[PDB]
This record gives sequence, C-alpha cells and structure tokens, in this order.
Amino acid sequence: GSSGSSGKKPLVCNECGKTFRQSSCLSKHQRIHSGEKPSGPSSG
Ligand SMILES: [Zn+2]
Repeated sequence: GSSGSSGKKPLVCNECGKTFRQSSCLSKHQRIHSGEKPSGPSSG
C-alpha cells in the first residue's frame, strides 16, 4: 500500500536549519539571515 512518496517537503531554513509549519513563518524568519533583497552584484 504505497502511500505515494510524491513530495510534501517541509519548510526549513537553509541558513540555520529550522523547520516551520507555515510558509510565511519560515520566510519571515529567513529575513534574519538575509538582509535586503538580492539585487545582483551587490549581495552576491
Ligand atoms: Zn534561519
């Protein structure tokens, strides 16, 4: 009875490694590591 194993991957901060439940949560948290938005040759 294979469930499916399609996806449904959790949302974790690739910066620290903290998993979250909501999408806005993780993101609103990532801002802590990443300052302004990625413009270009400025940040990276
Ligand atoms: Zn983080």
